[PDB]
Amino acid sequence: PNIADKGSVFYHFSATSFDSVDGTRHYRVWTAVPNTTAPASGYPILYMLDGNAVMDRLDDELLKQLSEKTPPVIVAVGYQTNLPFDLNSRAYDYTPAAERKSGGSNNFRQLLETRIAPKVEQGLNIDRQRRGLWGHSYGGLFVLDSWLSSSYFRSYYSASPSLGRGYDALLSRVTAVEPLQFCTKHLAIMEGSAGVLSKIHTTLTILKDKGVNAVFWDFPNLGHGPMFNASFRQALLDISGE
Repeated sequence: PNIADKGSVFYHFSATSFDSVDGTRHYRVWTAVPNTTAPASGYPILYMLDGNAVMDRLDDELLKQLSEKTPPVIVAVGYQTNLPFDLNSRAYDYTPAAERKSGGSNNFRQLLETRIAPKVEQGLNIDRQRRGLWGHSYGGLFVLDSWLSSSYFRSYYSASPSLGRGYDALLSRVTAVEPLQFCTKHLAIMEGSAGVLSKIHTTLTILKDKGVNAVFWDFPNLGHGPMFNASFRQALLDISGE
């Protein structure tokens, strides 16, 4: 989150604090607002997990590029720490309850949607109809879990969801959704690395078949690591109208 301390000509920042209900997890949320005027409808907005990591890698070339179209307000939900990732915190907040401590997705969603989001969009013109959610790895699983129950977000970017570790059933739950309340919902799964492809292919096949607006972003041979950057930058690019 140095570009926040540093400062950009394309965006201006502000940091704020939050705590989990159990009081053992502490959050640091950075809100980045474009320095360019917001469209009539308002700035689109993207809430992003692993906030410290996103903020530490956010560069101006990207900010400039987003400014070429409709730059979004960026909400990097991180943790009060000096490292880019809080392995224990995220390991709990991002994993689905349905399927070390895990399964705190619902409570983290509660915190996110009824406390953080309401507070950070305050005094800002946001196209609330253009809200997006992005997550990678465990964060990826949280987006899927959110897609399944939230009506708060419109665009959902699940990147490299680590379902192959006690969460394989989440994909199953996702491809199982009732056609009714999901027909129009957006869902973009992002992968790279290199039958995971087949499962994703099939998933999107069944979802599109149900009438769901599911899409696949492929980044051939990109490791799990490089996928963090690729997906978080492309999602921003996408939400900005690329």
